[PDB]
Amino acid sequence: GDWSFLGNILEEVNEHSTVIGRVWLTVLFIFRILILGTAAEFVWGDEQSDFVCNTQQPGCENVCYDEAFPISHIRLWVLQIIFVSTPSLVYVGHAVHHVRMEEKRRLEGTLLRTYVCHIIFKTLFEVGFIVGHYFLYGFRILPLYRCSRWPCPNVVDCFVSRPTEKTIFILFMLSVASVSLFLNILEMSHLGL
Amino acid sequence: GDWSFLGNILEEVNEHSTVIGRVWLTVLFIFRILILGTAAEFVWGDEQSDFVCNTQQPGCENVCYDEAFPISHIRLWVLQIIFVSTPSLVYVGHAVHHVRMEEKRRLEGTLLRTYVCHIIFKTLFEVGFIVGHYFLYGFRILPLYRCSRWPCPNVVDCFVSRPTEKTIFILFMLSVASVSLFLNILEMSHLGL
Amino acid sequence: GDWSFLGNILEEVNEHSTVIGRVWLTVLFIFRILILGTAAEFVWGDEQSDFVCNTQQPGCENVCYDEAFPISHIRLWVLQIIFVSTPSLVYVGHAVHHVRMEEKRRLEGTLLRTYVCHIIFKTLFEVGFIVGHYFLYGFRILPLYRCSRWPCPNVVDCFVSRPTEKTIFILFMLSVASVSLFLNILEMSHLGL
Amino acid sequence: GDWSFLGNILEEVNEHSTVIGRVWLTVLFIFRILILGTAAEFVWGDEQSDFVCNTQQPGCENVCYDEAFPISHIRLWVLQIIFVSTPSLVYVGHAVHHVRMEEKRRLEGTLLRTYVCHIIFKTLFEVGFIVGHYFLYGFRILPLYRCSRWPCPNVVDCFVSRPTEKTIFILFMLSVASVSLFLNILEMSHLGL
Amino acid sequence: GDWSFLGNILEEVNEHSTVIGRVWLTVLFIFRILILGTAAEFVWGDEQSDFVCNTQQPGCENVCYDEAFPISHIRLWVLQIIFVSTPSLVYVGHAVHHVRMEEKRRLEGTLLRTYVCHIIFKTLFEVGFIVGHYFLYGFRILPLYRCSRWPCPNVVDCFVSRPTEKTIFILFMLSVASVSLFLNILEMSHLGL
Amino acid sequence: GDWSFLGNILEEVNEHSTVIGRVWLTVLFIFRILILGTAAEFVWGDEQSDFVCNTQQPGCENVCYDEAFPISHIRLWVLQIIFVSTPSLVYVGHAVHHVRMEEKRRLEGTLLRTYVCHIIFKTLFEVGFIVGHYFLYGFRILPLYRCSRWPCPNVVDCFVSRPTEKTIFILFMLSVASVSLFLNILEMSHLGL
Repeated sequence: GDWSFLGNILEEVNEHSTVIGRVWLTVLFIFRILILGTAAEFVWGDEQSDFVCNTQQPGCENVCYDEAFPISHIRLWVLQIIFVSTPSLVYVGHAVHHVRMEEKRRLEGTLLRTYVCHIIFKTLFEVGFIVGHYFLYGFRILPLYRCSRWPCPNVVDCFVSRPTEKTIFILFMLSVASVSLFLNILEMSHLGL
Repeated sequence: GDWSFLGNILEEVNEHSTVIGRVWLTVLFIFRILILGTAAEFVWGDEQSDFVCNTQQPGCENVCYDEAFPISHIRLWVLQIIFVSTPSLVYVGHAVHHVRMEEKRRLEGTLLRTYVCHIIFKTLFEVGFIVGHYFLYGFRILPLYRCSRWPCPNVVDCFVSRPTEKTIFILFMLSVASVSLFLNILEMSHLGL
Repeated sequence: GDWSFLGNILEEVNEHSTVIGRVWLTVLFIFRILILGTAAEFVWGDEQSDFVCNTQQPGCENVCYDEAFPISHIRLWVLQIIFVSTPSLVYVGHAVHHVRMEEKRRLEGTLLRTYVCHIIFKTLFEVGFIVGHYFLYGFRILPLYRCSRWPCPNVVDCFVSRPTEKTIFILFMLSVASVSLFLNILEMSHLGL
Repeated sequence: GDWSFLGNILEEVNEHSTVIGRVWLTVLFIFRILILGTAAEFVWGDEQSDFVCNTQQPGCENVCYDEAFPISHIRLWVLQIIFVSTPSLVYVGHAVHHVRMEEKRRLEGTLLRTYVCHIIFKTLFEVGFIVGHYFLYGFRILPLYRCSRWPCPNVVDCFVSRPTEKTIFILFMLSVASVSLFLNILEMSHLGL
Repeated sequence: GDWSFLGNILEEVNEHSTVIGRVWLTVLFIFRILILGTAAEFVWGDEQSDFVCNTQQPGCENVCYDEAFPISHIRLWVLQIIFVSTPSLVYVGHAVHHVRMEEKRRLEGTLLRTYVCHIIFKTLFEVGFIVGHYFLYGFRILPLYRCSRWPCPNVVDCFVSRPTEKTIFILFMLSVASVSLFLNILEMSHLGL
Repeated sequence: GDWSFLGNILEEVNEHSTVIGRVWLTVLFIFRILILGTAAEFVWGDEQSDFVCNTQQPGCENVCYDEAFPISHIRLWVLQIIFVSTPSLVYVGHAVHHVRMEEKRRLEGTLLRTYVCHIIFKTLFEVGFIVGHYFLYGFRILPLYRCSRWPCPNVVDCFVSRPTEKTIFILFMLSVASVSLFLNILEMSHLGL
């Protein structure tokens, strides 16, 4: 997809942020969005097309693929990016609002609170998405999925496409998110000092 | 699709709008257009291709898919975006017209009325599209669709692609639209004060 | 497709036009080109691929699809856009020519005539395309097409893809074109006064 | 394909050209490149995929499609555009060369000759491509192609995809090219006066 | 593919080059890259998909297609473009280096040598790629390919997609490369004088 | 994929780097990213679709393709590019930080250390990816892959798509990486002097 607008706003943010914050935005762009667009999206391109179940029951493949993957990982990661970005948008909006107010007439006591809260919310969203991914899928995609969802007769064997590659990228994204967390915590500590 | 032109005009609007209004435009861009383009459009990509009916009647799949999905959700959402955007275009056009008039020779009594009416119309279109979606599809896509449309013999079983993921995104868009409504109402209240 | 160049010229026109004219160009961009690119083109994407005829005669599907859809609606609409845009290009060219002439050495008596004629021609092309669409396809796409074109033996039953959605968008475009006509007529009246 | 670079150069040309010449470049952009990119290329998208021959001889479809369409119309039109554009590039290069020469130290006697010759060559290339198209394909694509090319046993019947639509666009392009010719001739006459 | 970056650098080169050199870069852009992107890449799009062998041996089509086309022509041409472009990059880098050196503190004796060597290397790479193409594929793609590569039993008949069109474009590219050579030689002669 | 953002940052780096460093960035752009996007990605486009195994066991093709290619080469190369680029981002960030610090109030003793370490890390990542590729795949892709992974009965024969072309590009990328190493070493030596 096209991320140009979000990139515009976030680049604008870069100016109004801590050094750790600029590192965080660089990470967001390079190791999440770029990889999604150029590496991961191709990996999941044939997720359902090459999902194959050992049966001749009509509709069994559509229901078994939907059971194994209620939301695809790539879409989960899209949502994750958007939600961890939103607070930064809030903060830069507050900043530009104060700027226009001063013109009509940096991290002051008024902004500081908003900035800290935005770091806090980035952290909360990151942790939430990581936990949700863990419970939904674990962190490994196994090649065999056994499904007993109607209309499938008894339990059928279905086989996932590219399970090892998908696992590699799952773990890669997990690590990127953990790095984001570390950065957020160090930024809170730096402000504290 | 390419939304660049609409984005140009709406970015122009951002200047001539209330703080709540700028939040609303940010929402429009990030949580509706971006998601459509990068997440939802892939979800619905194989909507008809992976729609499968248990029959060997020719033409039964084309007529049963058309019965279940008279308009696809993604196209409904496109139309929604365009129609909720139009009033903002009207208002910014009025603004630039007054600007050129003054040059030849902010929210004044002349504009205020137009602005309030444009908020009102955004609200009406949002509510209308939400209601229309509810009656057309409810808010859950079930995996099994039973169809009795000619040429299908008797009632046939057809199976939808990615029903759970489509449901997730349906609800997501519903929530985004509700947030838009709340923003519009708070903007009317703010003007009232 | 890529409409960037036409958009450049037409944006240039926006300056040299009446307020109604700027509304007309806004409509052209938002409700015709954007929709084509992001909504309609996907609807017609599988027009022939999912066109299915009840026969085992080779070549019957290629000849029956060509009979039902001699020109696809999307291409008809492309041509329509281009032809209703051309006169505006003529007028802005005349304007820039007079500008360069004056530099070497707004709606004057010389331009006024050209402007009125360009409105007239926009109107004629719009009416012509609407009428042509009516005679070629009516304004509803029915699900069943019966074809007796060689090599098909006797009359065969063919089934169209996405007939209801295609009908929705057909009517939508009809309405957009009618709005364009109303705008053109009001612009002629405004000039008359 | 991406025509951006050629568009850059030709837009640069627009300044250094006659009024008829600017009309010609506008035509080139709007009625040839835009249509190719947004209308015609989709029409020919499934040219070979939906080419079907009544046989069960392996390789018969690959050899019969190659016999009927040695070069596809869309690629012929691409080449046409490039070759009718080249002379304009030559002329603008000569112009910028004289400009730099004068700086180191409009249609003069030196340029006039080059300009006239470039018009002449545009005309020659246009006529050549039109004639070549006529002999290669006539100007109508018939639905049935009968092929006797090895490995096909005896004469086989093959059926073309979208013959009527392809015919419509063939004639459209023919008309565009004829308009280009008329423009070139009027430009020569205008210079003559 | 996206050639934007290379285009940036080469456009930068245009300033620092002979008139013949600017012609050469214009050729590179218009008659090699543009054609690849808009004409040739579609021709080779279904190269393997529509490659068909008369056999029911599994794996025979994958091994026979790989034998006939060890590297596809389009990728060969990509590499060719990149390698004939590299020396121009070297030269413009040398130029900007001397510029920065002079600022800290045209074709001089220092640059002249580098320029001549870069022309020489362009020529060598062009000749090498032309010769390599000749030995790898001749200059005509025949419709029938006979393959005896394991697992195929005995010799099997395989049929190429679009052989005549591919031949047309092969010869076209050969001619473009020969024109490049002529330009390089004339540039060396011009410098010599 | 879209590499625009990374390209922005790296172009920014070009200014703050040694001449050898600018050569290295030019290589990165032209011989790694451009080739990936325009040549290699098409080569691997049908990697799994045209992967064929001699069996009628369901799921055997999905598990045998995943065994032969746990990560596809193209994605490996993407990751490689990103990781060899990261240190340059670190260094330019340090540079801009010192710039802003000086404004509030080239290769100095403070920067020199960071620069040398960033060269060192580029080298380490390059060597690591080269070694990892060697152990994962060797440097030749053979046409036949024999797989005994459940559910396949006994050992089955699977046939790779485009093995010779993939081998050519594998070796090409190996050579590009080796050139990068040589450049890094010469840059360390140059600094040492």
